[PDB]
Amino acid sequence: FKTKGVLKKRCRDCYLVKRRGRWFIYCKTNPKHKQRQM
Amino acid sequence: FREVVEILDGKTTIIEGRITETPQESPNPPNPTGQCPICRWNLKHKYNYEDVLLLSQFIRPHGGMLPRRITGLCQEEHLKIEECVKMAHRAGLLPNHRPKLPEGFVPKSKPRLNRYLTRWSPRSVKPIYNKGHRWNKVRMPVGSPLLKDNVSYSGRPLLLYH
Amino acid sequence: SSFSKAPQQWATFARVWYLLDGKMQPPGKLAAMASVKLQGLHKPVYHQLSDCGDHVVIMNTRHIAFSGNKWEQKVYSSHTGYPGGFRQVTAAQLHQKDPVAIVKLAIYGMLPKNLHRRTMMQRLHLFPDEDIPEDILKNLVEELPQPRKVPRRLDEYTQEEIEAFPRVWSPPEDYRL
Amino acid sequence: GADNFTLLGKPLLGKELVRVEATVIEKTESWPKINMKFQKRKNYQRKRITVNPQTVLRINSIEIAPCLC
Amino acid sequence: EPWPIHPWEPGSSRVGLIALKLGMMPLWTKDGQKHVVTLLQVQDCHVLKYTPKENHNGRMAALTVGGKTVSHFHKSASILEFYQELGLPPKQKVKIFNVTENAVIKPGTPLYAAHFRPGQYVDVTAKTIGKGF
Amino acid sequence: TKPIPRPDPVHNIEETHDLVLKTRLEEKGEHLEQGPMIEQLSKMFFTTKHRWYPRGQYHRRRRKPNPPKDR
Amino acid sequence: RKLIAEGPGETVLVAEEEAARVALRKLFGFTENRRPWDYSKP
Amino acid sequence: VKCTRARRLKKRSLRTLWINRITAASQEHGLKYPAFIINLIKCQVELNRKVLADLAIYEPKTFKSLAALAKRRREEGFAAALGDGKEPDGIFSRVVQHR
RNA sequence: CACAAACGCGUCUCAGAGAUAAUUAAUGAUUUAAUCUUAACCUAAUUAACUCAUAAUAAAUCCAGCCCUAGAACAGGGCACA
Ligand code: FES
Ligand SMILES: [K+]
Ligand SMILES: [Mg+2]
Ligand SMILES: [Mg+2]
Ligand SMILES: [Mg+2]
Ligand SMILES: [Mg+2]
Ligand SMILES: [Zn+2]
Repeated sequence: FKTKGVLKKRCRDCYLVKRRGRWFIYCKTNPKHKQRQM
Repeated sequence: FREVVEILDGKTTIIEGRITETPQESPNPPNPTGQCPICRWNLKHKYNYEDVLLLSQFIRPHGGMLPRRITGLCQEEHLKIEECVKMAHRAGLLPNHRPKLPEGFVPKSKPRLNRYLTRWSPRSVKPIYNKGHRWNKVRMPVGSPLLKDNVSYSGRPLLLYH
Repeated sequence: SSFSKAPQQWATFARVWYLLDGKMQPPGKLAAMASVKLQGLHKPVYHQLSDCGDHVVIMNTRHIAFSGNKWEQKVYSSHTGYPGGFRQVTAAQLHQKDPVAIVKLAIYGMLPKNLHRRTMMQRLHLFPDEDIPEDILKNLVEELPQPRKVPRRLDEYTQEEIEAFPRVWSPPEDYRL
Repeated sequence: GADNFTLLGKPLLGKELVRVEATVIEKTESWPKINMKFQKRKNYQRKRITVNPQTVLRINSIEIAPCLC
Repeated sequence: EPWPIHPWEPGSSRVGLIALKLGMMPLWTKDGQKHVVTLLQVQDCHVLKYTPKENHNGRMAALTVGGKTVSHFHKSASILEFYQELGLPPKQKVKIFNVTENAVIKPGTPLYAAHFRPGQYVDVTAKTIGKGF
Repeated sequence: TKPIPRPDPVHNIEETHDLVLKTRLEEKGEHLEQGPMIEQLSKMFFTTKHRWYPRGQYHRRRRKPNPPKDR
Repeated sequence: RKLIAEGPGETVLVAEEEAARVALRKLFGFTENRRPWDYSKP
Repeated sequence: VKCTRARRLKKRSLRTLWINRITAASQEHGLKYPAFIINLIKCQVELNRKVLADLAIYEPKTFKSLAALAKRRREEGFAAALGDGKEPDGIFSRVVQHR
């Protein structure tokens, strides 16, 4: 993951999802796109 | 209402849909010229999470909520109804709208803690270890801001954060 | 009342036992009325110097209903004194260990902070469930009303009520629930 | 009022309805009361003794007339 | 006329003893290693009184065991009177043992060092050597 | 109203030890130490234990022997 | 089945005697609500 | 110095004590203190809090009537607001002016 | 190690259950797809604290004197056969 402030989609396959009270950027093709709102 | 039946009869699978008779809307609404069902019956700003008889007509048999397209509710009211259903389930009401799982009911757990007006979910809130003094106080939310427009007979504003 | 001097004073300053149910009642609203009875703020003969005070018996304290998400957010903290002895316990954890700790602490913080607080806390009787010794039961006088009206679940509504409430909308016949 | 009835005024009862009589007993002076004002590190002290005249009354009888509309 | 004896069950606890520490001896095993053993002697051991489960802890019953015999002339009136009813000489030290309901022993039953079989692991509780201030 | 519970200590108040010897008014007493005595009284009157201890000569002497009485 | 007096007390026996005390005061016309003694000039 | 300051506070403390007694005796009849006072003044009954406390303790029957009077007056005030406002003043709400 | 003891460099012993954070997975609705869910029910893999099972303590009211591996004083354990 990568703890960041603002979430942006690096590729078109990234999908937003709200889990545990925070928004997570989960990506299937590229695991390096995983981002976590602080 | 329509239901799907799947039958296995000797390596042959048959899938068919059957139509079940559906209850209809009541004949005379007080406000026939309304658009959305909530404001058609003068229920605008007059329901809360306690009103099970209202929230039980916009939910699926397994606890889910029907889409806004089918019901016809306005966007402003649909979010309020959605919030109330979430609060109703956490409050312990609506016991017959849970999915049936015979294997999971036997291993009982810690007794359920009674709660109501829970804005968030039980598994997504962290303890407030450092509350703070009065000039910077971390207030525990109660209820939802979407229900701050409800009629107040007392006249005092509802205390959402306490 | 034409009573004699001795029995007249005894009747005026009598002690009265109250019963207060706690089935799905917030501890704060349970403590607000319990605090008044312990101090004697309901007697028109009230005075701090006088020892006026009434016993309060609270039953079903395991079924209290904290409003909102306070079961996981509110924390009760204490220090044992020794270094590294600062313990913070969540509201859910404390109620799981000591059933009557939540109600007792709420009342213990609402009474006046003088030295009479220790004296008037001894008159408070707490029980996790409806298991009260016969001695305490024979002392009761009246039961205080519940401060919060308990809402009823869907299965508790009678069929007459279900038919009485109008059907707001007419779902289409072809939709699958 | 009495045991079985009570009369309210708006805001006073008429003189023809209830008569109250009192008798003066003692016309004395109160005990010496002390009034002192003090301010820190400014050398300001004011001590004065007040003797307030007092009067003691004895209420003898209270009568209610039977005239009531 | 002893109390009835029940068969062993899982999770059951037995009754300990009160013994006297004699000294130490060296002991050797068949692999050549050397071990030091402490000689504990049971002089006079008798169960004194039995406490019901709900009056001691609420989970396990309590069995009382006395120590070695001491003189009557240096004990309290209540202590001497208590032993007179049982019919035993006064004991030095008295300890409380937590025993399950299936291993209760009638008070006054003597106990011997054969209560422990070799190969078992046991605990020891006693006041250590006091070195003062 | 409920009937008067007249014979509640019916046998406790008047108990005959035997029909051959006169009844004995032997009030057995233990005279517990100051420790166990206070905790027995505090539990009896539903109070604390700090007020049952006596006080020093200074506080005892300064109490007014003849307090004013009204009525 | 008509109430004429009522009295408190520490115990039932003491309270019952006080109930008779109140009954006698009402019967003898010597209650605490009685008309105050007249002292006006005859 | 403490004697004079406490003398000033003596009047405040006794006033606070009376309000607690009035509230205690008013809650016994199911009426809060704020409703018991304003709805009694509207009846032109000028009784200070000192004598109301005494009536609460030594006059249980009379204090009930005053509490009954306040509740009746309060229920009349809500009736006028609920109506069009053109309702004639209530039988207990009529104002009598001495002149 | 010139006391009958103290001492290390010598010898002995050292533990079960619950519970979690990030994170991972199942079922599934708002959005009849999908989707670990500040959506519900049930359920799974999972840091350390922490809590507890459990173990220790346990007899009200002989006590002058002497002894003691008990001890500053005060207390405590012995003084029937020794
Ligand atoms: S359109 Fe009126 S409330 Fe929905
Ligand atoms: K989603
Ligand atoms: Mg030593
Ligand atoms: Mg799906
Ligand atoms: Mg423990
Ligand atoms: Mg000794
Ligand atoms: Zn991506």
